[PDB]
Amino acid sequence: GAYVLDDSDGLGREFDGIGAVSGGGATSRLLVNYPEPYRSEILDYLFKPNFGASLHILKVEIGGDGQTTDGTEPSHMHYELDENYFRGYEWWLMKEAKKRNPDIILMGLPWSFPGWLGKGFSWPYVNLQLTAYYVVRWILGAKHYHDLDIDYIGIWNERPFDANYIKELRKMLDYQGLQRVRIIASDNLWEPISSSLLLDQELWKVVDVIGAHYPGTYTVWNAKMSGKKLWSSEDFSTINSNVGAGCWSRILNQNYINGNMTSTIAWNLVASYYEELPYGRSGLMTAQEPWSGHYVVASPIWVSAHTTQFTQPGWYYLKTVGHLEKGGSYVALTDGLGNLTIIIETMSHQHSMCIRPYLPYYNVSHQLATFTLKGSLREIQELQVWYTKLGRLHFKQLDTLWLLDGSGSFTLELEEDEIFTLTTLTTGRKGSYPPPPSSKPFPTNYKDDFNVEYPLFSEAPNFADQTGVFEYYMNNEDREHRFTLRQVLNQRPITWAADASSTISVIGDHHWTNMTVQCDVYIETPRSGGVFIAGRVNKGGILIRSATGVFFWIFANGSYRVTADLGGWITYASGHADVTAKRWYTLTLGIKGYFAFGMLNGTILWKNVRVKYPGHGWAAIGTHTFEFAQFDNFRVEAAR
Ligand SMILES: *[C@@H]1O[C@H](CO)[C@@H](O[C@@H]2O[C@H](CO)[C@@H](O)[C@H](O)[C@H]2NC(C)=O)[C@H](O)[C@H]1NC(C)=O
Ligand SMILES: *[C@@H]1O[C@H](CO)[C@@H](O[C@@H]2O[C@H](CO)[C@@H](O)[C@H](O)[C@H]2NC(C)=O)[C@H](O)[C@H]1NC(C)=O
Ligand SMILES: *[C@@H]1O[C@H](CO)[C@@H](O[C@@H]2O[C@H](CO)[C@@H](O)[C@H](O)[C@H]2NC(C)=O)[C@H](O)[C@H]1NC(C)=O
Ligand SMILES: *[C@@H]1O[C@H](CO)[C@@H](O)[C@H](O)[C@H]1NC(C)=O
Ligand SMILES: *[C@@H]1C[C@@H](O)[C@@H](O)[C@@H](CO)O1
Ligand SMILES: [Ca+2]
Repeated sequence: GAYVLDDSDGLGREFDGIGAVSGGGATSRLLVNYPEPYRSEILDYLFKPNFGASLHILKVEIGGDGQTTDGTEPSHMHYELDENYFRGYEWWLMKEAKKRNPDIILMGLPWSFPGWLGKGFSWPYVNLQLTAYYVVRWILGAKHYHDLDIDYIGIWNERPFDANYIKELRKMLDYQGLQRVRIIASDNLWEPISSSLLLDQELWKVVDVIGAHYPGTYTVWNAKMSGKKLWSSEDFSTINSNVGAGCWSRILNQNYINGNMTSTIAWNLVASYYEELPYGRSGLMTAQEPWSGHYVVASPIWVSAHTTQFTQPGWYYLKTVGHLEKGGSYVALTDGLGNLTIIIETMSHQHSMCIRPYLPYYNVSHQLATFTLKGSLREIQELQVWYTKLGRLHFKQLDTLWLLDGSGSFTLELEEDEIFTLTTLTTGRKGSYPPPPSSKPFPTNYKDDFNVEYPLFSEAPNFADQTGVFEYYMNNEDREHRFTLRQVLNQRPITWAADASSTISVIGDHHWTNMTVQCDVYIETPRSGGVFIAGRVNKGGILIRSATGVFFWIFANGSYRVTADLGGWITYASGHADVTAKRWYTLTLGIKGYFAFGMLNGTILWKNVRVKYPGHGWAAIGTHTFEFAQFDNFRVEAAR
């Protein structure tokens, strides 16, 4: 009926901010080669204050060379004694975010680790100090090379923590002058981190935040008892239609109301990875076409604004938040300076399901809500009003509300699938840029000679690595192949996902069905070495081991194979070829209907080999194991 908002008996918890994740894995891959001005516009919609999503927090993967959901991300230490703080795109992204919002909060978290840290095992806790050394390197490099202060460091994404590791990490951070960096643990479930903190005083002192994933708006008693800040450090992960926007809206409010969580962080920041990779289009917005410039300011962007434009980390929740009589919820926050923000959500069940967890039915129906401002809020006479309706009307500023009759009270008619933000703040804005170009499929003729002497990013555009890591490579000692693309892992990472046994990078249009792929290849390992080119590759990311298609392999022992699968279990054709290590060969693979052919140096090696049809997927290149190999003069022409 009536809902009292009041600060006379004190405040609720401090609000820590809303954010999103770039990484786990390569979710920002296709954003880097957007042409201007579109790249900058996308970044504004994400990070520019009083504009779009206006995010408070950016969390990024600390790349570990392993597959981490939609690709691999490059590590700062591929090998022992290797350090490089200019690989990948997270450095660039953090700097772009910081340029727009100097007060943005930055977080790092590893999903995978380079294999050498395991000292013979696929386990990062074999040598605690070595693993902590590696992670602290990353934080120091952020500061020294990019002028970035990392605010929070995590442990091992959705994988076991080791209490001694966490203690060693704190000790090493302090030793390296990073006392200001805080620790969040364990980026998995509420247990066992929560009970561990109650039983171990030394662990309790070193953990600043309990970060739990997909908590379904609830926490657990042990986490409440800890007295630590509680964050949903990975949530959302739902297609960014109106359904996803509804999920985001509902959990933004109710994570605090139901679970005492004062930060929620969406996976992922922006969908800039091929949509047919796992969890396609599950970012706050969509930018999956750098070749066209087409992007989509999806509804979750405006859902974010309803909170982010009108709150900041350091504000406090009131004690007076809760559910509405007929469904939906309200939170309220102040800044201790006289401002007040009220965020109301009435998300229907059928239009707000997150993928994790699925909620049993709950009813939402038309209702009236009367709010009465008691305490210091009574004095307020005026409120700006922002309104969104999902299904569609986004972030529309309505007529100001006047509180004149001394009552300190007001009333609203609420329907379903609505958001209202009522705030004293006058700074709100629905940021706008002209529409970007229409969507267009990946170019049906595409080439890359990798001839770039000082590349802005460490890898050629559009190549999305799914196992292994591929990089621009310069070889001064060669003229024709001075600039190539090289696979650089020489051992399997400490994996997070189930990486393939062969390295692979995919590119192009998953819809492609008939296609001709060509590439110069160079095998660096004598006798045992092998490489391939491929087409119709149908799966990647967390499922890269499942990939089928047509794979044309050549080996340094003078053999070739054509397979139906990346794992090489199924043979379409096999035979001998004049192929050795350390020599450049040109491979061609043509696929049309039921039949494929392969060329070696422009000469037919096999033809009219029967393959599964229909079938469709990306073009790809790769190596037999985790081994050095180079590629040059890539080309594909295709039809869908
Ligand atoms: C966590 O939030 C819960 C609410 O979800 C708080 O628990 C109580 O909530 C009921 C209604 O659900 C209120 O009537 C009580 O006033 C709340 N208790 C107290 C002591 O305020 C709880 O406060 C929060 N836990 C904390 C802050 O540790
Ligand atoms: C609401 O919040 C705004 C934003 O901080 C407050 O305005 C600022 O007040 C500080 C002093 O506390 C000044 O140094 C800033 O220059 C002000 N900024 C702007 C944009 O005005 C404001 O005082 C708060 N209270 C009310 C009633 O608006
Ligand atoms: C890919 O190639 C196959 C084989 O050439 C095409 O399938 C043929 O299409 C023609 C004309 O549409 C038909 O007359 C044939 O009977 C089809 N053959 C088979 C085996 O189905 C297919 O249309 C091509 N697809 C694209 C997108 O180019
Ligand atoms: C939801 O609640 C309203 C009012 O109580 C009721 O009329 C309606 O039938 C309910 N819907 C369902 C599916 O129970
Ligand atoms: C959290 C980790 C991230 O990389 C994704 O795998 C996501 C999928 O829902 O879960
Ligand atoms: Ca070249």
